[PDB]
Amino acid sequence: ERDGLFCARIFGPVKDYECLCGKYKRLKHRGVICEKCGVEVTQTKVRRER
Amino acid sequence: VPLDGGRFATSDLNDLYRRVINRNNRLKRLLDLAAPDIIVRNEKRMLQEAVDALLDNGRRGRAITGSNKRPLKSLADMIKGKQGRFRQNLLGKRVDYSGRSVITVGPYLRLHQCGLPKKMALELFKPFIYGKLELRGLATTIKAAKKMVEREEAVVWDILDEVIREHPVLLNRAPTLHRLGIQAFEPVLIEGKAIQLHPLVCAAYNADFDGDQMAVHVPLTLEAQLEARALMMSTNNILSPANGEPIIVPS
Amino acid sequence: YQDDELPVYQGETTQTLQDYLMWQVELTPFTDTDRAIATSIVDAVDDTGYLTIQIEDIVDSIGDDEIGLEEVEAVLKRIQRFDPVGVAAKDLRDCLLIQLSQFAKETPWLEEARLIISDHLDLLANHDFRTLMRVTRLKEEVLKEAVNLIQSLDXXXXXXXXXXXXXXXXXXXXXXXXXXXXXXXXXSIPRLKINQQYAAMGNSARNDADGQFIRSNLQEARWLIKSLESANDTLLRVSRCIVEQQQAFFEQGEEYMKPMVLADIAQAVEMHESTISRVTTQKYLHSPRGIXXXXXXXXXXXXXXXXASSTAIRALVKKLIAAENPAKPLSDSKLTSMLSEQGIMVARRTVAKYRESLSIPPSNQR
Amino acid sequence: MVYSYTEKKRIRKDFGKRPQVLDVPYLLSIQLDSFQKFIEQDPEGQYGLEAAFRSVFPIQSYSGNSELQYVSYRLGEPVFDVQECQIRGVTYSAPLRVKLRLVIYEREAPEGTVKDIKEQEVYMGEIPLMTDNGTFVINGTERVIVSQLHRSPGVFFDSDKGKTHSSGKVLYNARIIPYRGSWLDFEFDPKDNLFVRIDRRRKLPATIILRALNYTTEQILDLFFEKVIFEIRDNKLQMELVPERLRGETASFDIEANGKVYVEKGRRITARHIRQLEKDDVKLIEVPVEYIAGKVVAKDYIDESTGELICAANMELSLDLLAKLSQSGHKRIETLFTNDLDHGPYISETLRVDPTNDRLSALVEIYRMMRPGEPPTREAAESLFENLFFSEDRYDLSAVGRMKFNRSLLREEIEGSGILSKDDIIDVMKKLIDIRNGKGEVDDIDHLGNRRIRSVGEMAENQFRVGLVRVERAVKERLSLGDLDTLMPQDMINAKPISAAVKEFFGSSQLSQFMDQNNPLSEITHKRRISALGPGGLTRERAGFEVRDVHPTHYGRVCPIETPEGPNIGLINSLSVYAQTNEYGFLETPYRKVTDGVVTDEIHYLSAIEEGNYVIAQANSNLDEEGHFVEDLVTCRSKGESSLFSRDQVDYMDVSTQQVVSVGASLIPFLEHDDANRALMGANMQRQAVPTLRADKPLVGTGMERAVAVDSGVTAVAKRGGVVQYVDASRIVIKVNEDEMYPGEAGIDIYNLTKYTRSNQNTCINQMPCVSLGEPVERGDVLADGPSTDLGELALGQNMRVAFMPWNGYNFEDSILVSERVVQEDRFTTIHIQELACVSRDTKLGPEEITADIPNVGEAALSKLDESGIVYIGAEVTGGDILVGKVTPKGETQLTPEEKLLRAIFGEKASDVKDSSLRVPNGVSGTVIDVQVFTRDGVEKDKRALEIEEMQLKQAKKDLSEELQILEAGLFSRIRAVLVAGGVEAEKLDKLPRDRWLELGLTDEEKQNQLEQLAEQYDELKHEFEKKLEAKRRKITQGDDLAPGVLKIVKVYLAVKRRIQPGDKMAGRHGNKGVISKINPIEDMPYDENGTPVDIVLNPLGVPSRMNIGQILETHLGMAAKGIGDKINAMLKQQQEVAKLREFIQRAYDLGADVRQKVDLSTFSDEEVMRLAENLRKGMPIATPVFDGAKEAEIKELLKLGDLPTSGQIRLYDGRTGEQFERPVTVGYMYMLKLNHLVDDKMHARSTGSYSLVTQQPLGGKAQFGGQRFGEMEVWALEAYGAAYTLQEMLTVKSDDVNGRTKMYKNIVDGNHQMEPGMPESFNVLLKEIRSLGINIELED
RNA sequence: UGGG
Repeated sequence: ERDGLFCARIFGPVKDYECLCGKYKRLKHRGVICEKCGVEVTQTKVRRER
Repeated sequence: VPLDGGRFATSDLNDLYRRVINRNNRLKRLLDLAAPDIIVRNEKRMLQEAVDALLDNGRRGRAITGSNKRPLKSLADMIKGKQGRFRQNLLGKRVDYSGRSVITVGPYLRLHQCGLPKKMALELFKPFIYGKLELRGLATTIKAAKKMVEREEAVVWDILDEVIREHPVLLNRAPTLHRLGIQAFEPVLIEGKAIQLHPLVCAAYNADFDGDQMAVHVPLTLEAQLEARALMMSTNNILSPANGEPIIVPS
Repeated sequence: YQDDELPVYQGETTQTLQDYLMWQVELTPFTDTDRAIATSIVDAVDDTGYLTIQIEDIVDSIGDDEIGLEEVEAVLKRIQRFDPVGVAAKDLRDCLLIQLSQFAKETPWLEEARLIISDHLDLLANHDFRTLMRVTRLKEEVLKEAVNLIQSLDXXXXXXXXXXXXXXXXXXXXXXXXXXXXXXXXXSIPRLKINQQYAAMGNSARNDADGQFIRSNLQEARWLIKSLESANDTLLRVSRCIVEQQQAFFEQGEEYMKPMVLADIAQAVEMHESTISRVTTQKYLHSPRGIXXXXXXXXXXXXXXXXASSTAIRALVKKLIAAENPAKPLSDSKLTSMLSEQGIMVARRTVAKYRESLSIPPSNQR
Repeated sequence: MVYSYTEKKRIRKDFGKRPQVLDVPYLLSIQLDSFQKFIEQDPEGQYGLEAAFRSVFPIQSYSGNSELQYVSYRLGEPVFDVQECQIRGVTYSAPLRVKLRLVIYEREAPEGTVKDIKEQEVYMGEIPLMTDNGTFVINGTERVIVSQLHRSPGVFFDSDKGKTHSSGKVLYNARIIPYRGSWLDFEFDPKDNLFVRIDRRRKLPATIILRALNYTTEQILDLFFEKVIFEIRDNKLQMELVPERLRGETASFDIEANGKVYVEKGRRITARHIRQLEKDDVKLIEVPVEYIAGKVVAKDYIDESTGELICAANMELSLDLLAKLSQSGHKRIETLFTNDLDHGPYISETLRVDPTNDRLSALVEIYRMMRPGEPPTREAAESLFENLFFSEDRYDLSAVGRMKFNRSLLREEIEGSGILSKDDIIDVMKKLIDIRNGKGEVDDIDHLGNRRIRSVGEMAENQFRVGLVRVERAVKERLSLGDLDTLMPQDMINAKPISAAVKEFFGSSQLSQFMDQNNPLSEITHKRRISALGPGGLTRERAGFEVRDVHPTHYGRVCPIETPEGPNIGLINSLSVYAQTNEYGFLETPYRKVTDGVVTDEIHYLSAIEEGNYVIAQANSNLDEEGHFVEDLVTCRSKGESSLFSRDQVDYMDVSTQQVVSVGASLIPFLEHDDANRALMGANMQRQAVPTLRADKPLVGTGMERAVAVDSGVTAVAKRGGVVQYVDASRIVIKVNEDEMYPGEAGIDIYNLTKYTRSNQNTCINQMPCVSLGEPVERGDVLADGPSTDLGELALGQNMRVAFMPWNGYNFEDSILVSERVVQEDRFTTIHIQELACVSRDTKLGPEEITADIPNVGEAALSKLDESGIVYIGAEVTGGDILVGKVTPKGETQLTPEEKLLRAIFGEKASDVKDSSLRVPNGVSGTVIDVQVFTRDGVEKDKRALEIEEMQLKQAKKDLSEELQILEAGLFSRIRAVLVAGGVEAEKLDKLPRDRWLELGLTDEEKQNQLEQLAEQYDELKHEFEKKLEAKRRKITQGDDLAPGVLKIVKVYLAVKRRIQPGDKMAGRHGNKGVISKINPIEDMPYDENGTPVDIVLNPLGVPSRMNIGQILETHLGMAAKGIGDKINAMLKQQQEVAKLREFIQRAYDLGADVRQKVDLSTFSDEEVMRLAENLRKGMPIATPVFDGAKEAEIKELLKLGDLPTSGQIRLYDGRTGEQFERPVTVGYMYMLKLNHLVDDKMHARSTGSYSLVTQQPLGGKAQFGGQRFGEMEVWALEAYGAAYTLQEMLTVKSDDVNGRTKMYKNIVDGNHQMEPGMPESFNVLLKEIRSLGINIELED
């Protein structure tokens, strides 16, 4: 859930390079902010870093 | 780590965050409400016990779970392992390529050699096997060599004989006290499910044969082979660095 | 040897293993940019591994700066062979073309037919051969070993998968019929919530501190107990009340279904629609039929005064088009007229889409 | 005599030398006895269901005037038997019927009821049943519960050892512990004041706890002390004399008695003057004034003129007070003795500690002093006083508390109320002070007389009571607002706390675990065990020092031998063979009464307290014909010691010598010749033995094996024996004799033997017929033999020919060498059975069908699968082959032409279904045994499930039709008799079907009686057997209960054969466990002059160190054992006459002196001599009792009967060089054992396995591929060598480096052998875990 | 529960 523990947006994306609400799936989109949330693409290993 | 039987499983330390944030949202929602001082003091005490219980579990309130009871665990006990560094760090790592077999004793296999089970082989040496299969041109893709190893062709046994020849393998026992409890020996392939150890060296391990198991490690790279051959070879060092009286002396 | 509470520990789940192609490329002896290009290729691989995006979209998304497509193409064809007999390349032709290259490289009538069948006319020969037998010049059953060899050719990937997540329902809510009444008895019921409160009550007086802790240990604990036991009792009572209301209101055994406005079921208990409709989302129902407390609450006016919504119609429509077309009617309007003969007032225009929907062969069955 | 119908086949030789008075009992009885105590109708209120019923009932709501009266109880018949309920995986239980009625009192009328309602009870709970073998079957498990050991409730006087403050002061405390409720403790502080500890709370004086009992200070001092009479009036100032109470004294002035001198100043205090003045009678005499200043007033005396008083008690006086108390007019003032020699001042300091002499006050300070919470409202003090202190429900001493409580106080009555009275704790205080006064002894904690055991019956009664009270709490609330409730004893009782309480206790607990299926002896010693753990319990670590030591009261009750070594030492024990349990829960041991100079044959069971006072004779002692003792001085034991006594000073006799050894260590011959600890290991290693194909009789033995095997319940015990009819592997039937029969229904005995079946340890069990045909059976027979059993005798291992030497240094330390002959003969081979399960469940996408083979799999794996994707019976599954296929649908496919084209070429499923199947794991190879698949009711079974129904129906019909066939057999016999009685057509009468139409009308009386009766019997037995067959057929096929989410369950069994190999890990029963270094061929084994090679060779080096003389004696006695059998075999090779063989057998069994074995030949006529000879061809089963053994003279003589060399040594030759070895060699036959530990599962050698998601480390477990462990001391050692890189690669790259894995492996595949170290992830974990805290740590650049 |  948004604004919660291990939430999307902050702490990093949950699965691969995919983003919430089906936008900017993979690859060529790197630096960006998603439409609905501040979700950005990451290798998903940042979960330990944040 | 959700389980199919128990749906989503929650760790014991996770509930502390939702508890402190819960009482914090109660104190914040009730704060601006302009209420009497007794209730907000009670809220400060509950939040104090919540944060204090989150940081240090021991002493104080020692909060108990309903289902599993127990003191659970806090950040103080979750540092590493036992609240030392021992379990998950500081020689708490499991490495790789380890032991797990019984030891036997033959009256052969010169003191620098030990019998290595051929079934125990073909596994620890898989990287070398793939290396020489790709080197000698008998295969192309890595999956093909993997199928060749899974099918255990006769050529793989000869190449494996080329691998194990001078490649050292170090032995160690479970309750190692002095340093001679771990040494490095030259393997020689033997037919059987156990390992044949030199009898005279057994006195250095202070063990007997009831069927005791053992620990085995395979040095990688290069310099490790020089540190095993130049130091941990039992042929290299005899006199124990305690008495000065020799050891491995027959009995 | 049970070790008291048992391990019950975080455990660090080791499964993962969604795609090993990264570990495969990590061992490939590339030079410099071939590794980055390979990582760009493996990211676009779909879970099925059949048709992945577009070849031009990759190169356009690389930020080329020279590095023409002749390289990345050889990287494609290069990885496809090291792949488990193949990956991606799309086109639906390249899968069967690569699967047959390294498989055998001989048998009676393998490559001779396989090159033409794979190249062209495949989709034309998928339905039936017929006149195509005169195009391929083959005589009678000579192609039986060929197509028979293609059948075993087969999704190209999905061999590893290793997806343990099967997603099971398990218990949830249950109903029973007996003594002339098919009424659910709420057949779950761990009683842990009930038991825990009873058990936790014992726990409050068990501190054994001598500090008393009446102010914090005793009142707060009691409050938490009231708070969790009361919440669990209210949730179980609401789920049982909604399960009984949906149970009695509609009967599964009777043929067809009765549409329920969210409001009628919400008006029975006089509760707001959002509260009940939200409770009916993730909560299922288990009876001795099928395997959800959501499909049994479908609401529709059925567009007729004589009778039920769409579930009855949808099941019925598939039961109609199920056995029909003795010849080759391939007709939706005739099914709309036969359905209109029963007084359902079917439009017959949008009827086909509903009928077509959910695996129905229509209207492509023509 | 000496028949048993088994023993006539093979006779054992016993050395005897001492008689046995009493036979070995059933030996499991006490276990069953507990169960027999739980279910029974007892009007007296003995422990069971009736005790809990009368305890909780009657129940009534508060101020509702509604009562419930329970009457007895009843139990129903189980729905299944043991076999079928064990196969279906359902728990084995029985319904519970307990009747209770509802009574509604009259409204607003005294002692009246408007109506009463007595109706049938509602079904509640399920109570399991203990099987005849002694196991509780739940969820298809054995579930054997171990008895508990603890301390009995009562008063314990403890000296605490007197070390507390290091000043060397003794402190005597005591603990009164009830059966339930709060525990009460009394303690002394070094301050010499009495203190009370209640439920481990803060220490309070003994005066504040007694003040709530309404004893005034004058009543406290007058009650708890003896005051001496003293009166000072008219200046006389005289006191009473206390010659007996006053011994030592200090005289500061001359004391004259009645004008005559009595004790001069400074006179001797010795008993001379005390007796001189004690002989004369002296009245009260005057004393000086200085003696009053030391005295303390006892009671409270007030002046008669005014009302004020001076203090209370424990306050001295002064010379100025004598004017006030003397002017007040008090003639006599009673003062306490004020003399310290044996006694002393006490309780006075405790009176000085607290101000509160009143019940209300002291109630307030005890209330608020106990509970930290809300202060007393004056209601809470009384409610906690009456509730926490003596009360009906909370405080119950019952039989053990009241009996031991009255016994510790030397009270005559052995019974009383369940609560303590006011004078009880006062008596405990008086004797408690008496212990400090120097009189009395301190009871030991380790003393077994105060240490009591509990069983499954009392614990299950306790849990059932807790559940019944838990329901009783909920029942009281619903009766208040219920008013008139129709059919009240129906919905007013919920069975969830009952079935959940007893099902939770039997299901999960630390005293209820799986039974060990390997060997019968592990079952018997598993059912009989003593543990200090349990609910009261002693957990571990703590309380483990003196308690672990042996105490003289453990002599004839628990076996000192058997116990585990490292963790559990001093805790787990085993009962004696003849030990039993009293009704009160105390252990006793039998003895033999001795009257005058003869020893009476009657036995008397004595407890520890009973045997402590009397004298018991030594085990081994001589005897005469009349029972008189040969030697005057006889070794005996009086109290905790041993010494010689006169022949007339011994009260009892030790009877048998084996009372000190349990059943497991009773199979060790020559126990005196082995060390105590090594025998402790030998009794432990023999319990892990794995059964084999063929059990061979031990040549050296005891004779306890018979009772162990027949009492273990593993074999088939024949009841009401008779002439055997039909025999077969899976079935044996016996026709009962006409002597013992039940009238009506006839019937014969049927026996279904248990075939190969999976174990808990994966082993197998089997039974084979011991009889052939046409021979009768006597009650108490053995029809079949279970695993490791031969003709009713228990053989758990196999004998071998032992040679003692080194052979070319191949035997080193404890190791062992084996010949190939053992491998070729198939000896030491075992079979394991593994259960494989596959589940089919209904998911969110709909049901998961099992059918239509497997998709995306060639016909290679499809040829082995059929019958909806299951393997055939008898197929061999090797590798990763799929045993059962399964399909799980996935419906997420939607649209686009690629789906249609994908379905064009292939169709059907078109890869919309996953391939997940059973997927047999690797490392397992074997064939299939049984298909256990269970199905669901109304799921339309089909598949192969009909075949097993046809098999079970065909079997039930086949074995069911036999008894009926006997029914119309005898019926047609009687009808034949009545038709032959008159108008007999002979064979023609039997030629006509349908009883020849009942022979027309015949005689009128038979037409109206005999014919209609015969037809009535034919139709009655016909329709009756058809009805029973139809009900049985309806019983065979039934829908199996299962979870609402699961659809169908598949289960298939596998079998694996395991043969001896260098993995080895064998053992003996003497404590010797070796391993196999090498397997030599027959040619390389040493051979004797006859060319017979030795089977097994051992190293003599371990004999002197381990101090085992029973090994060698077993080898020589094995030589003398098998040599005779070789003589009989050699005589039978020549087909010698019955006379000579009879003389040699009779001359063989009658040898030796005494041995009290009167069995002899010239009794059995003709055959059965050749049968026993053919049985003993292999060897002779010589049986040696534990404490009565053989001697060197008997071994040398019995050995010389076999023409063997007396020294027990024979020359041997080498198998390779052929040269003769210098000096002789000892050869023998020793009983050899195999152990469950094998190298098959102990070898792993992990290369690259799966990795954990946390810390990026591998796992530790086998199968799931553990990487073993690399510890701290190993890093210490590698630092002792000084190798940085060898450890460096193991600390980072091989474990915690993510990039070191892939990059290192890539460098190894290419052959670069480069390190390239990397940063560990676990250190980063520690970093973040510290960052969560307010502490900051950061790296530097 | 069990092995060193």
